[PDB]
Amino acid sequence: LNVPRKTRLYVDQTLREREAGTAMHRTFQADLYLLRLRAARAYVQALESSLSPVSREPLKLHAVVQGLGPTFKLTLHLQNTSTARPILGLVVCFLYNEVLYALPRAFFKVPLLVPGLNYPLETFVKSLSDKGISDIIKVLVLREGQSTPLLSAHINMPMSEGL
Amino acid sequence: SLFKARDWWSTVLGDKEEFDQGCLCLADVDNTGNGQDKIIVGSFMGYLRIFNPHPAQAEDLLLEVHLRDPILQVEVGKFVSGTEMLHLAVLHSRKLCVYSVSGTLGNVEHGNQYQIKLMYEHNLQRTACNMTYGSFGGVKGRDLICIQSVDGMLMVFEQESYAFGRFLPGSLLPGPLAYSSRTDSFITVSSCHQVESYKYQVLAFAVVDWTLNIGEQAIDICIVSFIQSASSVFVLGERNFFCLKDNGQIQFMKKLDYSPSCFLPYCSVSEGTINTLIGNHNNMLHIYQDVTLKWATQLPHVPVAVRVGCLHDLKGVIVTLSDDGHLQCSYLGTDPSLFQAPKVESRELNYDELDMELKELQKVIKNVNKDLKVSAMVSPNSVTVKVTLKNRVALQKIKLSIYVQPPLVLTGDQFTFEFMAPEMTRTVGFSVYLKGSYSPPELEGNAVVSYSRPTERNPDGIPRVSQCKFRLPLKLVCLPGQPSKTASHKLTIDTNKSPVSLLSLFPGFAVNVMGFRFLGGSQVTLLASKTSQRYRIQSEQFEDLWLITNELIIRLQEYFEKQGIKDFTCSFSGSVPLEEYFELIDHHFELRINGEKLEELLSERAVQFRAIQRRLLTRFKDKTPAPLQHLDTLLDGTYKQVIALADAVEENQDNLFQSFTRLKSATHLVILLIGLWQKLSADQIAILEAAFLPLQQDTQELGWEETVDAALSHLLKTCLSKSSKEQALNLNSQLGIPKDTSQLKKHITLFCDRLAKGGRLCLS
Amino acid sequence: TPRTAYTARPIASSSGPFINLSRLNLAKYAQKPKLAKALFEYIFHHENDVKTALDLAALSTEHSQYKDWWWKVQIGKCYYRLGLYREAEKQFKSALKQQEMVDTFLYLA
Amino acid sequence: EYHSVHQKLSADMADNSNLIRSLLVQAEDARLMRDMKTMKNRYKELYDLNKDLLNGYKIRCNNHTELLGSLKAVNQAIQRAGHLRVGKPKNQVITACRDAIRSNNINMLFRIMRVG
Repeated sequence: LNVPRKTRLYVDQTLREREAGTAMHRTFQADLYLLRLRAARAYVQALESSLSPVSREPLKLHAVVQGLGPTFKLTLHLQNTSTARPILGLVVCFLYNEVLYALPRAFFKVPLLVPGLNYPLETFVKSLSDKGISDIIKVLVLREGQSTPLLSAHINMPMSEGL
Repeated sequence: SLFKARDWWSTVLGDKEEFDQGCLCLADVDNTGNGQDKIIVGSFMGYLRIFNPHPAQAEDLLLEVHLRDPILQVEVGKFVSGTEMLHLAVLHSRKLCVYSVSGTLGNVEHGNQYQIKLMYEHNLQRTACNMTYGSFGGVKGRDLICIQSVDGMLMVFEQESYAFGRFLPGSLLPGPLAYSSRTDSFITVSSCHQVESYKYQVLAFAVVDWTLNIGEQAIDICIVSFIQSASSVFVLGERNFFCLKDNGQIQFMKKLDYSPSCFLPYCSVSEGTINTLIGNHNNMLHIYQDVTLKWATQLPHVPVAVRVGCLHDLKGVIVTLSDDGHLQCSYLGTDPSLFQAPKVESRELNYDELDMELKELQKVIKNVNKDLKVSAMVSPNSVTVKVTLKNRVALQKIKLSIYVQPPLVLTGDQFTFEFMAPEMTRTVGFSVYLKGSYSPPELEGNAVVSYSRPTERNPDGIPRVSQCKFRLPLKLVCLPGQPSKTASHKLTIDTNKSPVSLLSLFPGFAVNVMGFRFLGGSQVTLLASKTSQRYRIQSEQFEDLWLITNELIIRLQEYFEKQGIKDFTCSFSGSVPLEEYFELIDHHFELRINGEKLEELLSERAVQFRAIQRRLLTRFKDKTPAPLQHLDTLLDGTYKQVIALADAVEENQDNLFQSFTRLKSATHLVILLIGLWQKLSADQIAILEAAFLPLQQDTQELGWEETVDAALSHLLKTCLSKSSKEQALNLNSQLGIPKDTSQLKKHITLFCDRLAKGGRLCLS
Repeated sequence: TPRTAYTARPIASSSGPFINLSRLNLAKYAQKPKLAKALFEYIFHHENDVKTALDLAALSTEHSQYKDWWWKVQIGKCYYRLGLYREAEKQFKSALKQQEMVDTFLYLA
Repeated sequence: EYHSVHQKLSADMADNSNLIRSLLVQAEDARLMRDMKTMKNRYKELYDLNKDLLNGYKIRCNNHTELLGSLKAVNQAIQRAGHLRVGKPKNQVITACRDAIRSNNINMLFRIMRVG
């Protein structure tokens, strides 16, 4: 068989574990407690800013960028993830730096999202800076009666390769 | 501690002073004769300091004298004409000074003083750069000094006075100078990458003994001679590390991957080899056996002019001196230390506060799993709209945009507001006007603000979005025109009231039979009733009916509201059109299919162009001449085809956009007539508006046909069907461009049918 | 595909001022090798002007009668990033014949 | 002189070919994303670069033909100098003549073909 081999490192490590197992157990439990703390912290901060592209109220969105050159094709793949329930009133709003990117329609309604179909909703981003400047673009999907985004996404726009 | 340079007597050496190479010297300037060396450091700030370190402490610093002019390349050698005792040489930019550190003792550790006597000096005409010292020729018991110049010249002093001075042939930036005794040669590295050796007696007679073109210019050159078996000359460039023979060729070389700053081939171990140690600009020392790394250490600072010496009974202590002012004697750290978490029984995890915070955060998590006012006002007159927004809390990064429709054009789109104090109003004003021929699907427009709330959790602000929609008037797109008696098609709206004078419903257009002409030529006729109670809308274009029908119903509602009466209908009992509506769909889909064909043809044309272009590039890269074989003609033909196809695709895109707008108007009218033809409430009308009006622009991945077809198939699947066989056979939904529009039309007719029998829409 | 799925950096279609390159006569700086070497390094690694760099390197190599491996290696690098590989392998081989160096070996590699 | 001119033209044409490859890729991207205006712009740029490159191609081809003629003239000169001598005194000249070209000692070269 291909049963692995173990070197001096393994027996020294097992001897350390056999002689100092209690301290390892205690410190790993402390580290796990601190990790749960920090993960809950970051999860709550994300819920606050609503920066999760995956978040009752079922949705899933991710934005793909395609193309070099001053004009990029930005396609938002959006999807309703539910057994059988459509989502009527939703709308997408883009947040960009109006001095670097020229978005024609930075806000538009989305079609009735049928559960199970990936809707590609695309736009044409265009770099305006004569010098190569890469700035982030935010996308917020939100209801039409609410003001807090249902979910969000980020895209680091690549360099322009302009003229 | 492994691979660190563990600390010995260490110090900082002034107030933002600056040193260089040659500064750090390490010998017996005290002439004790016991072997223990003494550190000597002189900056070009002025201070010359000499130390006898012991393993911080006060009495370590022997002396800290200050000379007026800067100090370059302190050295320790037999620089006096008479005796064989070591003297200390200080080279100022335009000065040479030999000294003598004489230490007299008192009856206490700190009662001993040290006197430096000016043995002699030398005024330097040229500006000195660096120097070397050695027994030039075959002299013994003497240490002559060859100083360089910043402008190439090298001047030699025979330990007493100005012996001579010769210019270096062809040098601009002076490099490192050294003197080899086994060959009696001055070796330098000129600006033009040439390591050059000159025989001494050759320069004394003024040429090049030999040269070697290394790949770069060298930072240092250290001829080491404690081995009389096989002599070698070390040259440290700024990218490589050479060890050259005595004839002039590379004995070996190392291609360093870091940036060296200093090196010192110290005492060797094996037979023939020479241990050396080099200092990165990455704060490390490397210890090679002439090519092969034997050890490496993390230094605290960027080493400049390292040395190795016996300091207080410990042989081979490494003395480093940074250029900022640090200095440190050190010994290698050879202690592999267990990687293990520290046992600190005293330090415990505070479970109380941590559990409080975790309970708070987990409460937020398990809870979530179960500020600005905008207003728009349109002027009564290219109508000027004014949007006022007012905040309650202080807001930041506000962006206000306006979206009306494709045909309507705004004189201003985006407006950016920065931070605003609470209870502050902001007004913007833009102008909207029709630009084109076809009338927009609806006159309503939207205006959206995206702002941010700065919070403690996210000082940058959580982003929020709020919108308001204004309603534009017919006076922007229409005009009163002549009416016609008959048109291609017409519809009716039968209210349960009296026929109202069209002058009262539409006062802007000055009988009970009115005619309208939109900017674009198209005309609509509105006929009130005399015997019946129904209004008739007629035109040749099904699109044209929508705007006038919507406005008629809205004005009827408003007027009959002003009269205070509460019961009012717009029944339209009859036949939903479904046939002049399908022709627009078919026109749209024919344009879509034509576009796909044009694009798949453009693909082939582009492939041809690329192939011919690659052929031509191959003919270009080739040296030999050859007939073009009319490849350029094929390229021109293909280019013409590509341009023609590109123009065709552009025109098809424009036609498709016009057809899409007209189809949007038609489907608006059809949803209106379905919501009237049956007593549809606001919920089902909203469902229909969501299903039939999905997007305002076709794209090469999602179009109107597939989207409305999926929506209608689903609406019939979950609400209006009870047989599973049809649910799985006909009522399926996909998002790919169809090959025919028959399924969409079948589903629309079936929707109207199953609504007629008494069906009702839902969501779940 | 993602822009950084075939390279460590996102892919690209093609792979005041101290001195204006259009003002100096490279035929006169080529006579002075001490100036020519640093000037070529400037043109090549700072300004990234492969054509003027190659002009300077050609004039310099003809001034040295084709006897210094460094100018051969530099011309080979100019070629290699112009696209001409065989015309660069020629110079790298001719530089290896002059004097073996790790640089030329890695360049031929 | 012909050698130097050929080298200059080769470097220039290589630069333009790299531009054309980038343009081809850049042009393709516009077509994919259905941005017809920038696609037409890329193709106009490609047309102009192709015309410049064809002009340079004509120039380089004429220069290369002249250089090949000059090389054949040099070699025919060597062969006509050696051909004038019978037996071993022939071979020598040839060798010397080549060793007089690799060193550009044109006067000594002519002395080899003058007396031998």
